[PDB]
Amino acid sequence: LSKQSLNIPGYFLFPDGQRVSITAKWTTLEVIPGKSTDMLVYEIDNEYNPVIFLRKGQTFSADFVNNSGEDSIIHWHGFRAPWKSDGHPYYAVKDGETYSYPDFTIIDRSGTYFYHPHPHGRTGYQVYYGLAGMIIIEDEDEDNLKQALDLEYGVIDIPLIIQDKTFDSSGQLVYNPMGHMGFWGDTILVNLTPNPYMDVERKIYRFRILNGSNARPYRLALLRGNQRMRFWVIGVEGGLLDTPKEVNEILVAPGERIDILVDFRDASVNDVIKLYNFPHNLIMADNSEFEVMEFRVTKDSAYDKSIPQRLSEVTPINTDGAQVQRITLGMRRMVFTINGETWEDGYANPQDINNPKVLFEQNNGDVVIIEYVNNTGMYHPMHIHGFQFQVLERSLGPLRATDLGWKDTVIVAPMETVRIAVDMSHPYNEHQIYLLHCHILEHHDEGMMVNYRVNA
Ligand SMILES: [Cu+2]
Ligand SMILES: [Cu+2]
Ligand SMILES: [Cu+2]
Ligand SMILES: [Cu+2]
Ligand SMILES: [O]
Repeated sequence: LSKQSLNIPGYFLFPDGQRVSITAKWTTLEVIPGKSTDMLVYEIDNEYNPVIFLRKGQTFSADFVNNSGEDSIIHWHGFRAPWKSDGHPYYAVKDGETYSYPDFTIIDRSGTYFYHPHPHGRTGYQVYYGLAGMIIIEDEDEDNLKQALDLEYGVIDIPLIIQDKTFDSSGQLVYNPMGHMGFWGDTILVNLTPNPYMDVERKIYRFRILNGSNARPYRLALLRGNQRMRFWVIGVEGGLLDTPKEVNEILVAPGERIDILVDFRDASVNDVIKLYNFPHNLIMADNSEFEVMEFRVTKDSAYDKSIPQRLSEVTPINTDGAQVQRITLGMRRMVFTINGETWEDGYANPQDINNPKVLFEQNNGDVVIIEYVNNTGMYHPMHIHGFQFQVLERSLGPLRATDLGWKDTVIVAPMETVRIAVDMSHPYNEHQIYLLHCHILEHHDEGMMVNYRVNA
């Protein structure tokens, strides 16, 4: 297949306190030119899977209309929300039904967020078939960065939703996760574009990289001929870092989002820069290297902006006297466990969904150190709902640039221990039921998921 121009998703300015219908439905998309692929899409204002824009402090009034053919619910991945507005599997609605999310205030920092379905056992299916979209929150820090660099969505502020998928001869998607290894696609897509290219100018570009794959992690570099080009991590799932972090590669797992700045003024006109995936070395399942995307520096520019010294304030969590919660990732006869338990171990069908089984319980305002201990042969990108966290320590090596800042998904390599810090402070007048689960969608679907509770 010839190189294809990178698709840039549409955008939707989500109004403040005004109800918006988000409809999941079956349709046909032309991913490969000349072929119709049956896929699911979120429809918002006659746009398919648009980039949703939010302003920090606004009211978020969403109704999920489910025409997907099965139970479903939208999860606002990374949001601090009341849990009945968060998209918990208990609240999934049947086909033809609507879930009205109670109003809540956007209180998260500016950055790149993620909306996708969260139904029990079918999240891998629905995400893979097309229910996935990016959210961009804006605050005053994003305003100053946008001015410093003259950023503009679709111009030099570019989403890169990276996904791997497999197509049959007729252009239909093939979803055959092998056992408990997660799904691994044969074809790499960016914003549902196979083998993509994008023309760039000699300017600074911001790329919001979102791993929307079911299981595949990426180790991404920018190759300019022989050498690896430099670039800067500026943000993670929970928003901007304190300062830019210069790197020459980033590791991004499913559920992670990495915001980077790339200064194509490093390159000459007519250069081609390959966004390349190297072996991820996190021990169907594939560890190969391959090009993700090609950038063509086609035009010169008078761009004279500088990468700023400071991006935002990331306040470190005070961990003195914090409670420790050890979360051991095991496997029980080809079934991955969390502290010896799966979702099917009392969590799946609560007698009272307002007071279900929880793995552990905390009081509002508790600082907790969570200690993931991976005793399995596979990596797990572990995600908690309700709060962002700060990565304290990895037993296998130093923190990586992508480990900094406010995170909500941390890579836990085979036989690795990772310590994170969570300030579980929420402004709600009711107790909260939040998920803790692996973000390899098949793992999550086959039960690597529990509740935890934070009281009022
Ligand atoms: Cu998610
Ligand atoms: Cu999530
Ligand atoms: Cu997992
Ligand atoms: Cu989740
Ligand atoms: O999630």
